Amino acid sequence: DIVMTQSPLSLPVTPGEPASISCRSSQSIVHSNGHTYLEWYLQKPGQSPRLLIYQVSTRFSGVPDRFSGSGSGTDFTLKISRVEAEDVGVYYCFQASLVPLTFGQGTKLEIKRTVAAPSVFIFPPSDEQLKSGTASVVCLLNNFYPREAKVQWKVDNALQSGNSQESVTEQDSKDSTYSLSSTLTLSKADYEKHKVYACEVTHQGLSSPVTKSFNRGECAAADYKDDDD
Amino acid sequence: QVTLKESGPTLVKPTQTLTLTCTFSGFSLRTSRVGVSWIRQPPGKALEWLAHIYWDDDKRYNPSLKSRLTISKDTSKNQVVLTMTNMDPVDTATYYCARRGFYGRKYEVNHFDYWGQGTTVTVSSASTKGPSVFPLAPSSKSTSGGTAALGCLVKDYFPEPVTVSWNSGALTSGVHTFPAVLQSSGLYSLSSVVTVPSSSLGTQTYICNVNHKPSNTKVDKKVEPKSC
Repeated sequence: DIVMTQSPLSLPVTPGEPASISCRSSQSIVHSNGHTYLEWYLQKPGQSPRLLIYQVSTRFSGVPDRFSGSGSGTDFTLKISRVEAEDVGVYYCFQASLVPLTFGQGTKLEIKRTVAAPSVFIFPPSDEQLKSGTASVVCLLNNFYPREAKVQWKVDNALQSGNSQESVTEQDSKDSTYSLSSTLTLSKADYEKHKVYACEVTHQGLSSPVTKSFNRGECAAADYKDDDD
Repeated sequence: QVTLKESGPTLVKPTQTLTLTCTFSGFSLRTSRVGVSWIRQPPGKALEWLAHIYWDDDKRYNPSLKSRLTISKDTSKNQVVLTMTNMDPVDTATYYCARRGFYGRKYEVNHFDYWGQGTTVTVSSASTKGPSVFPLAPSSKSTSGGTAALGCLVKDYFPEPVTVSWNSGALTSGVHTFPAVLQSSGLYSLSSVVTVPSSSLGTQTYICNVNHKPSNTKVDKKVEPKSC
C-alpha cells in the first residue's frame, strides 16, 4: 500500500531554537506525471488543519518564512528555523500522489518555554445544581508549565480516589502554558455529609503544595460583607 | 473568498447510514476543474482520507472502506455528498471536506487548499439531550494576586459538541474551555472558565452563552459572585 511515518511524535523545543520533523514513505511518492505531491499541515487543537507546504518544498501563501520543506523520493523534512510560541500544535505530512491518499501519524510540537506555577482556584457547587441532586466541585489550575501536575482532593481531611476527573487544555499558542480542571463528583446526599472540601496542588514550580478549600454552606472570611436591615 | 462548510447529522445509530454534505461558496462547482475529498479524524487520532471526487465525476475510495462509501455531487446546490452505510462506533469522528484546487492559466499546479471547519459525528444508540448550565461563582477562593476566575459548568448533554462563548459575543484574554469528558452516566460534562481582574469583579457582568446544536438548546447563564 503506501505508509507514511513521522519522527518524532513528540517534539519539545526551546523558543527561538531550530526544529525538524521527518516524514518517510515506504515507496516513492513521485506521481507518474513527475511531480511529488507532498503536503505538510499544522493542526491546532479542536480545529481544522492548515496547509503550510505543498509539493515538498513550496510554502503556501500567508505561511511565515521560518517554515521550509525538503527531500524527495521517500525522504522528507519539515524545517522550522526559529520556533515561535504560535507554532505549537500537531504537524502532519500528507502524500497526495497515490491512492489511498495517506497522512503521517502526526507530530506534536511543544514549547520548552520556562517554568510557571499554576494559580489554584476552587468552586463549590451552585445551589442550582444541588437542586437537581448532584454536586460538582471544580478545582482549577490555571496557566502553568510544565504539564505534569498532581491534584489531590480531601473531604474532611480524607483523601479521595475514583470520584474525580481531570481535563487539560492544549499549550496556549501565545503564552505556552496549560490549564487543567479537576472535578469532584458526588451525589447531593454525599456532599451534604461533609464540611471541608479541599483541592491540593503539587507542581515542580511551587516550593511545597498549595491547598485551596471552602466549608460547605458558609461564605469565606475574606468575603466578609456587612449585614443589611 | 472560497469557503467550504460541512453539515449533516451529528448522531447516527450504529448500523445506520450517514449522509454528510459539503457546501461551497465563492466559486461554482459546475464550472470548475477542482477535486473534492472527504477526510476524517476520530478524537485524539490521526487524519484518515476517505474518498475523492474529480471534476468529471471519476472517484477514488479508501480500499478498506470502499464497500460502504459513496461520494457524489449536486452542482445545482453547489454540494458534494458523502454517504456512509453501516455506521460503527469506530466511525465516531470529525469529518472534513477538502478541495484540491488548480493554479496557473494552463492548469500547471494542484494541491489541496481549503478545508471546511469540520462536523462532529457520533455513532451511538443513545438519545439526544440538552445541557444544563450552572455558574462557577467567583469568590475569594477563586482569586489570587490581582486575578479572579469564574466559569460555567455545562453538564448532562449528548452528544458532542457544545460551543461556549463569553459575553454574548466572544471576549477572551483568559478564556479556557476544557475538552468534554463523558461521565459515568454516559452524558458529557465540561467547564468553561475565564480569568479577569479581581478588583473590578463587581463592576462587570459575565453572562456565558451555551449552544448545543444537536438538541436545539441555547442557554445564557448570568454568573454572579456571592450567596450571603
